[PDB]
Amino acid sequence: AMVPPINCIFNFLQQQTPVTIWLFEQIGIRIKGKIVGFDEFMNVVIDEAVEIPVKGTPLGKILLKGDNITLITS
Amino acid sequence: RYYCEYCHSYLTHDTLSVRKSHLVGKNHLRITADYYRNKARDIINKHNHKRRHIGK
Amino acid sequence: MNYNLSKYPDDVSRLFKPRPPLSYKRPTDYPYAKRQTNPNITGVANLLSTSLKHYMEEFPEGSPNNHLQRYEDIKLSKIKNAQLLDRRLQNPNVDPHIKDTDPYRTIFIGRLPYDLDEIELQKYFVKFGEIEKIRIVKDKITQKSKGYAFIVFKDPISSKMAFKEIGVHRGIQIKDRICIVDIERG
Amino acid sequence: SSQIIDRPKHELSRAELEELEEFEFKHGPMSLINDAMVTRTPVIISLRNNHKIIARVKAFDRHCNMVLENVKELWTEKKGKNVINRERFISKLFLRGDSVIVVLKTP
Amino acid sequence: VSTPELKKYMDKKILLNINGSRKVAGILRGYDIFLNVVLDDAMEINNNHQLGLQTVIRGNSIISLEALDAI
Amino acid sequence: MSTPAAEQRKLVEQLMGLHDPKICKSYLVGECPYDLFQGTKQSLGKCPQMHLTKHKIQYEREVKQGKTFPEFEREYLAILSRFVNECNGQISVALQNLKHTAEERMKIQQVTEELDVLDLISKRKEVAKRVRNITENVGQSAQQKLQVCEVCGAYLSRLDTDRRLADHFLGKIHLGYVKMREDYDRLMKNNR
Amino acid sequence: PVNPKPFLKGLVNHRVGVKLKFNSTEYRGTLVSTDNYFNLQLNEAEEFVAGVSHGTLGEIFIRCNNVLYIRELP
Amino acid sequence: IQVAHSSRLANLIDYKLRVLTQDGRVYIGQLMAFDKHMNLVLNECIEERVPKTQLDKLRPRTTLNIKVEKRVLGLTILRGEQILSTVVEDKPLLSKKERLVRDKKEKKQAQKQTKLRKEKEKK
Amino acid sequence: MKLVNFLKKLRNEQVTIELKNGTTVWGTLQSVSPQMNAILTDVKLTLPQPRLNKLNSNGIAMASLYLTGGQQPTASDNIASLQYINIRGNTIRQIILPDSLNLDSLLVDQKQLNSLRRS
Amino acid sequence: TMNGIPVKLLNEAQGHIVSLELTTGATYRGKLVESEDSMNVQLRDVIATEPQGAVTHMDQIFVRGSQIKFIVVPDLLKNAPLFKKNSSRPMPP
RNA sequence: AUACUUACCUUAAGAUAUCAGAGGAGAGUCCUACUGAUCAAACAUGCGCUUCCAAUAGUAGAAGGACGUUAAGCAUUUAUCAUUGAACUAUAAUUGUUCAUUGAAGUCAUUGAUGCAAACUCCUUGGUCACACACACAUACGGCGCGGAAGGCGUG
RNA sequence: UCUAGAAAGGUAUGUCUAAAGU
Ligand SMILES: [Zn+2]
Ligand SMILES: [Zn+2]
Ligand SMILES: [Zn+2]
Repeated sequence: AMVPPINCIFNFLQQQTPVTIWLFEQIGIRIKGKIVGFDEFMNVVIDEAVEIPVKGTPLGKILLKGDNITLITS
Repeated sequence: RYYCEYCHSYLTHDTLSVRKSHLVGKNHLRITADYYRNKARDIINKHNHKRRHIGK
Repeated sequence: MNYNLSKYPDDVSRLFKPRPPLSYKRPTDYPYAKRQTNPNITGVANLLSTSLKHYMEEFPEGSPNNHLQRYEDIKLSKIKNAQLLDRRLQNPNVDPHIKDTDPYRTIFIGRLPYDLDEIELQKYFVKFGEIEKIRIVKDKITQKSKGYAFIVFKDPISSKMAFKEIGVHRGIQIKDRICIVDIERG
Repeated sequence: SSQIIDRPKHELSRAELEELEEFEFKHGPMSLINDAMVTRTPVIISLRNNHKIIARVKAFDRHCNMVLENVKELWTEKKGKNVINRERFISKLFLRGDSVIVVLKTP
Repeated sequence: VSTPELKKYMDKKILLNINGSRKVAGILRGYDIFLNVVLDDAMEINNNHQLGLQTVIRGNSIISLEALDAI
Repeated sequence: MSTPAAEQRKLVEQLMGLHDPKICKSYLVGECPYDLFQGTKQSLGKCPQMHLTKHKIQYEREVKQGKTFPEFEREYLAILSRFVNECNGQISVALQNLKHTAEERMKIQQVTEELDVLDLISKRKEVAKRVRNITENVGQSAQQKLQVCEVCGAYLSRLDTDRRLADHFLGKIHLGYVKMREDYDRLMKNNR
Repeated sequence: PVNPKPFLKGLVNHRVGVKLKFNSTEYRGTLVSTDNYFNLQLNEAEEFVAGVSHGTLGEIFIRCNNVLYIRELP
Repeated sequence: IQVAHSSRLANLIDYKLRVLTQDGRVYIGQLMAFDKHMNLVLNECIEERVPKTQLDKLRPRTTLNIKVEKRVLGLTILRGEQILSTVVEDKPLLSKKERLVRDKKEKKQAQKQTKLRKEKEKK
Repeated sequence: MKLVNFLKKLRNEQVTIELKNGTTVWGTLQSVSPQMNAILTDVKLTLPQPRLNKLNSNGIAMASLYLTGGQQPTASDNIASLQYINIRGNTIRQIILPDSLNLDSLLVDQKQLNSLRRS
Repeated sequence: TMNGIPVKLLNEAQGHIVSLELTTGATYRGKLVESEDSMNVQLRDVIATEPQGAVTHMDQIFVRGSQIKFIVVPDLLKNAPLFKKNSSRPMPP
């Protein structure tokens, strides 16, 4: 059956699986961590997020703004 | 609502499942084919001649 | 463009031939990967040290915001008149002219006619029981008939029959006005 | 208060829409611009095209488009190691608000 | 408002060009009112390298949706 | 709604013990019969118990690995059984309506006059008059030619092709009621 | 399970840091309030273009569409 | 050409607009429809551009001649996100008095059409 | 407050609209649409040279300024002069108001005043 | 809501050869199967020109509606009924 | 035309110019074939208002095109990489150089593409009107014929 | 506690029934 995208994001939330979030292309950073929550706008909150460029810094618990996500992969 | 301009018949709340079923209705297809045959026939059959600019 | 997916008979889809395909001419702008507004937008803490002083020494005091104070004037008017209406509205055991006998016997009738008389108001109210006192209310600033009155019946069961009868029937037909009736409410 | 923030915006009525806008200006993030409109302090705006402006705010709006006065634009330009600083004075100005980044309030 | 008409493209392989430059292939499973899509077994067509066991593409950055399968 | 973020908000808010009357357990097992017939002409109204997706995917997890709660099965079987027996009564009413057409009075007297007209070469005359009476019964059929769809109870016909039948059999009514009959056959085999 | 709107309601009067998406210019300070569109006023703010503190800003207002991540700070 | 000062885009139907867009392209075509989002329907439009090579000739310092690529497109509809400005170029094929005559004649024909349709469906 | 209802009151006033590209439009303002679609009558389109020797102007806006068609050709700088331009709303960065106008009568919002008074 | 003449005209061209250029530069051209209300189109048996010119072929494509720059419908839809200015609708239901 | 069967579906809210005054209906609202001013539209009707409207006393001419020809015009500039073999300058994923295998994908075009200039041919458009074949002008030029197209401004 | 009566159509579809000669 059809698995809607908010259901897949909530699945990623509920099994606490580590995701990797691709941002806009000319920004140049990807963020890796576990999704804790979201809204209807696809803005997400991540716990123990580590950004990497294209070994990277730790960020703590960020609110990634949902205007900027391209792709959320596990 | 919706209104089939070719058909000349109204319709209730414009849902794509009603509208798409109208747009492949056999009677709508006859009305549309008549409309476009007549409009192509009118633009072929219309002899518009250039205005005459008679010099002395 | 030889065999058609269109429902119309091949006759009708000879009419809907497109134009020939569009010629290819190379693009003149930035591709979709490289499209961005300018990054390297520099900071703003540079401005606050030097250039802010060169702004303030040129324009030391700002212009008056007069449309703002027109809004301020209407807001002071609303607040002030609310305070005065509250003061005069708050300040019935010290109204004398409503200080007759027990209150359940006193019926309130309002929207009474402007040119009416206390005698014909008495004749109307007496039909539902004996009245003890009447007092039509007049404006204390100038004695325009206020259109409301106080009618004291001898008993509260007699008073509530006048309310029932002459109040629920659309208004007691007095002179040329319909005066609805209820309890004293004070 | 809580009743207008908690609900979605399509369930409010018209008096609650206007009450919500007044609440959002008076107790919110645009209260910075409102305090600078009343208290006459100069603001420093960094537009998106790397022009910084410095002005006073005569009026604002829910979109952050604003009518300024005594505008002093300040931008920098360069091609390589050559670099200059430029300045333009505009008297009265309407700024379409989709280009703003950071409104600042001078101490 | 109006769901996109991707009832034909369900459970098939699909090649979509993310954001201009990039290009991703995968097995489509779900979609929403905005065109954000969720596709199983995503492999970024470049020597190509695979993304992960599930992805969810925000539909702001889909340009076209080519269907590799029969449909 | 009108803006798409409003509808998206509606969906995520309805996404975000597990017992009691608050949750329609019949939907929780699957395919609530007041949900499968919402818009159609056999509409029951609204499902009284609320439906919610967080509970449903928690049930998907629970019957994936945890356990099964058979009180949910017996409640669903009660609701399913009362609806299926009610529509069995209604298809009985529909074929009763075919019978009541078939035993109509003036048609029975007309076929009685033609069957008294049916009364070697005597057999050839009787067979010609009986084929005329067979065509009279078929003329009564050509007024109707109705069979009854055995699942949904609605009328059908055989003179019609397979394709307009295929137009019928992918309905909201017929797919919903096929799903009801299939869960009833499954639960009556499994409980017996 | 914390959504973004209660997260940002929880960060009021705490030292947070937003990151503008342009030049990695992050601003950090004490968040006074938030909007429904996630406009955010800060207070006692600092900026960092690339770890280069150009100064301390008094009161800033950072527009909704610009901010890339908002993060809590120790 | 001179266009009336109070003439919005609703009034310029059947003019020959010259719609600029976000890329330097220009669609010289006859307007016949528009919308709330301002996405026009141009009748016979000709998408022009100035190439990357001849763009040096426009750079600030007889006349200057630029060779543009006229590419004929028949009955486009535009997407309104792209439009940047519209400039009127040419007046219509008809006058104003002739459009008045033709509009009264079309409305008369429509009212006769609805009269016959009503009196036919009542019969 | 919606501040476009301020811009509707400026009629027949010369403004100098800065666009998002960089090109500035100078003409008689006219009926402004509710989404800020400005209509200017007698415009003098121009595109400012960057006033550094090595630097470049906007290429897209330069080709656009030629393809308005009415570029007065023999002049040196990118100045095109035409009548009736119709600027789409989302492309105007800032509008330089005339100096002579009285803001203290223009910025009085009638609908806001009505909504504060009637409630 | 209401759609107006351009999106309704795009709905009038379901079935015929259209030619559309996306905002990334590409040009697709085929029979238009299903358009939608947000100019979200499908196209069958298309001839797909990449931006630098390399033309390929692909069976169906579903562009996002937001990426379209123009759509070139056939010529005869100039005579479509929705362009008629003085229309006389009979009666509501 | 009539009848029955089945499928699909059953509606975002509010308003119709503003300001101001007078009057009235139980502080604000509502109303006035009430009154002024402002704005807007239509219809008329005007300006010594501005711009434009093609030879026959000749075989011409203006504006716009050609997705027309000369024309393979004249001048430039391009045509995939790897693994190896034989040799090989050589920081590279033997790059450079000749020949081959194998391997990725691979718009066509090289009579092309880009720049420059000319000539010839062919389309579409209009008052091809009326009077005249003439000695004007510093306040530079009777703008003092009938119309038509487009805009400006004023009144009813 | 302030009195619950759900629509009635539209389009699409097949089949029956029928109306025509020279
Ligand atoms: Zn129709
Ligand atoms: Zn249920
Ligand atoms: Zn059935």
